Amino acid sequence: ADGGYTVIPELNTEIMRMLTDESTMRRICTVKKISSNEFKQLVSAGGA
Amino acid sequence: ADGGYTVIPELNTEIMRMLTDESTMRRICTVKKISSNEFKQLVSAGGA
Amino acid sequence: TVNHGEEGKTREQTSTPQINEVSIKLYPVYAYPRTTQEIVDFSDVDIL
Amino acid sequence: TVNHGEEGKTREQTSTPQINEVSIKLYPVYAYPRTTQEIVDFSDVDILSWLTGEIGDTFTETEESDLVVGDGDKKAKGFLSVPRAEKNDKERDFGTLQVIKPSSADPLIDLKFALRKKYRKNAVWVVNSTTAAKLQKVKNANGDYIWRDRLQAGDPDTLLGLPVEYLEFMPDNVIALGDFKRGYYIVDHETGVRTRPDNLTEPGFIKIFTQKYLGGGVVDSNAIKILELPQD
Amino acid sequence: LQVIKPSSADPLIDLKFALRKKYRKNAVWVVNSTTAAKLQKVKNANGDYIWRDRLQAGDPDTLLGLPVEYLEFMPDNVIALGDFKRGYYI
Amino acid sequence: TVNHGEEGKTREQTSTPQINEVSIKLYPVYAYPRTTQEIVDFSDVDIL
Amino acid sequence: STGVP
Repeated sequence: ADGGYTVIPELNTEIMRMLTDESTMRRICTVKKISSNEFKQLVSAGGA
Repeated sequence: ADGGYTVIPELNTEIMRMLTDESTMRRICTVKKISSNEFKQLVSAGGA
Repeated sequence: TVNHGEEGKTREQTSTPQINEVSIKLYPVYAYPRTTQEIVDFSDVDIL
Repeated sequence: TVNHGEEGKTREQTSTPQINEVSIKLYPVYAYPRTTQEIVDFSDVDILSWLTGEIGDTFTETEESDLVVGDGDKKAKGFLSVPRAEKNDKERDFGTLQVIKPSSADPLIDLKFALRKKYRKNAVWVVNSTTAAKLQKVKNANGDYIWRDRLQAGDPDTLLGLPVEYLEFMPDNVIALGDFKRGYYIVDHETGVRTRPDNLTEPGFIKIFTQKYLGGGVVDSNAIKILELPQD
Repeated sequence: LQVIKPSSADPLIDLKFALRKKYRKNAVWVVNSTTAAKLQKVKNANGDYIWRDRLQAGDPDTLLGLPVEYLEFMPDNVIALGDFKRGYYI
Repeated sequence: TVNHGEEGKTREQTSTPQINEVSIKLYPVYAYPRTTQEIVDFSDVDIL
Repeated sequence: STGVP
């Protein structure tokens, strides 16, 4: 009442975002950038 | 939690003074700024 | 308040004035008329 | 959540990210020594400069005390005073910090991996002098010291590859680790510390008033972890 | 002074941490020759001497990172540590 | 000492820091060995 | 700080 409403809480504009896990898979695995729905890698299954 | 903390209430920095009024006494009556404890105005009764 | 102090009297504490909160919250007042594109195109009086 | 769901279907309405708010309240740490004007004049060491330096040292001490174990009653709530839980980051309430309650030097590693991968980069250990002595005293079952290299090297600068720091006002069997840049926000007012020599009210005395509006709160409660070693 | 009275070099660590962090920078150990032997005789529970490297090597340069000095005027079971530049004025 | 003072409560007097005197008295430590002049004269080594 | 030593 007596000058307490006066006190605005200074809220920080820039919200801190949770630090995500550094995009590990696309550093580790091979990444392909295709223009289609499917990527079809032909591999040798052996049996020769 | 769903983006409600972000919204801060914009406190109008000019507090509304409810009891404000232009002093009608100081307007209808004369105001003599003086430097003394007592002010002696001479008010001729008449009789001339 | 004021205590109308005298010449040679200890100046006592006066009551500090109070403040009140008026929490005026904004809300969406809207109208969502679905005009046909036909009228908006077929018109001389600007329907928009 | 990112709903992959059915590819050939109307895409569902995914839940929005949640937000929490930390109410770090400021409270005044103040010193009010009623020095006598006599000593100010009669001393030839500038006793007021010494007094202000002593008040600054005690202000650093009380700042550490509040920001470590400050209960919260009109003082900075230290991260150790904040309620604790043994649950993981996903399970814990945002208010509570994660705590490890063993009953050996194993738990420390658990504590470090209670943090996320990103916090470990800028993570710092906070250890009491008694608890640092205990950690150095925690011996291999062989008996040689596991933390410190030996009795020759000295105090090791890192506990788990992370710069260790010694807080005097921590409990006797409580240690903590976290990215305190994320984990704890000390908040000072723009006025800072405001010294005022009140040599007018009780003349013949110079009351040095000196107060600082200090505040402290656990921001990003996932960036601090606590380890309560056995009381012995 | 603060004295540590224990009931095997845990008391040395407690003694170093009894000093405030600032003192440890310029702190020095003082030991009697008998107490220095009692320190070098402190062993790992599997036998290898904790303080000194081995029997082949000589005396260690520092104790708990701080230089160690020998005062044979100390009693046979008293060890001390501190920033004597601060702690004691000759 | 520093009080964790609050808003309604007044600011009571905090205890000032105490200063201690260290009185390192200089005392004489002396040796007063009475050697005979005979030993001074007759010793092949410089006995003094 | 007072006249006390």
